[PDB]
Amino acid sequence: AMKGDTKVINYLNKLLGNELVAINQYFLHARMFKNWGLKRLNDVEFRESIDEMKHADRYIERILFLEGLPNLQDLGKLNIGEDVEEMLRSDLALELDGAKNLREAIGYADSVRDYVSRDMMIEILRDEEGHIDWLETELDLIQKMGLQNYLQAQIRE
Amino acid sequence: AMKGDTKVINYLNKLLGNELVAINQYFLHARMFKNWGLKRLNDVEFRESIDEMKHADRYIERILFLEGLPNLQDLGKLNIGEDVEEMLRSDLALELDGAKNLREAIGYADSVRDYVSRDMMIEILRDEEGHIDWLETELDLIQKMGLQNYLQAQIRE
Repeated sequence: AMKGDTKVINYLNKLLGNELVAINQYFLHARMFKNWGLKRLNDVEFRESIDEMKHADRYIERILFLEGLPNLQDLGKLNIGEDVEEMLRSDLALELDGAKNLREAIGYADSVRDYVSRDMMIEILRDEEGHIDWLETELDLIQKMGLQNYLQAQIRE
Repeated sequence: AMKGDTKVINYLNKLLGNELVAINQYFLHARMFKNWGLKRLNDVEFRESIDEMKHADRYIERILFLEGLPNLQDLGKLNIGEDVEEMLRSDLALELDGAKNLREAIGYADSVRDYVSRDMMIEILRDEEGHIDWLETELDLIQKMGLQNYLQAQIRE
């Protein structure tokens, strides 16, 4: 029960939009990875899709508590990618943009004394930094090994 | 193991796009309905979101069997709606457009002898016609009763 800040609700709606795109893209990627027998990549991206659902659930709760409603910006084109490196690099691009939006919203919420929205978003950001770190590390390995040597190292004994 | 028809894969990718939008929109709607204490509407839309996930899983399997990859058209703006009638009417709009695309793809797949893709899509269409019928029936009741009388009839004894 409270009427929240207009711009904070706007940020929460932009962020919930990001979650929906990420849930969609990790879903598709996970399934492609499983098809190619890349078990680890499927397991982690499927796991992080669950994190993203949780984030979207938190955003929706908060928007509704602030007496707003879910209302979304255009969610755009998903750049799925055609090979494993392109897939991961496109996930990293979403995550980096999403983290930038989240830091902007944290700063703003903090500035106008919406500390509960701020703190929710801080917890979500810690999760997103984990999502970024995984992707960066895997893409670093693809650079060091070469893509095909990297894919071969995914094959289980 | 087979290289499928280019246009059939294109249809499967357009249809998988529709599933992703529908999964997103039913997700958000379900949560809004639950917040307003509309248990039946939440339960059914949450249930149909599961059907849509299954449809997207079938599309992805088939695209990958046909040696294609998931590759998506712009998924656009979700028109969430601001009241229950607008929400349902926007779901109906997605469903009607999605069914039109599916009948087009069925006709095409049939015409070029891709009977396995055709038959998969026929099963999905039967599900979509059930999704349409629910929405139509509820919107008919909102017209007959008036929205507020309809919402009041959702309140459980």
